[PDB]
Amino acid sequence: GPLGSMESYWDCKGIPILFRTVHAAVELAFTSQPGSISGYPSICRTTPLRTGPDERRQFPLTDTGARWQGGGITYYVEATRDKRHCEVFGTAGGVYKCTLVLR
Repeated sequence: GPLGSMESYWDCKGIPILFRTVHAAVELAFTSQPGSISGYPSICRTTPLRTGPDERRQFPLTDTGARWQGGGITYYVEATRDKRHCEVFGTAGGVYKCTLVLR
């Protein structure tokens, strides 16, 4: 394939979740009605902000770059529409925040 250096990614217990994957998942989350993609996206309303509503959606991610196809959930993103908030989590062993590795 084409030569490329590593892009920014989230390290989820050793598995890299690429920025392009996360971006695509947020785009799908915000172009899909809540719950419609096999239960997702869901709405995170648990962090009211001093600046008012800023709708945050939760949506599954995959390690493959393929869009999630409705099955198990090992990784997920919580983000606003323009990704100004964007965090990635895993579920293995209990929910944990993945580590952003900037490249």
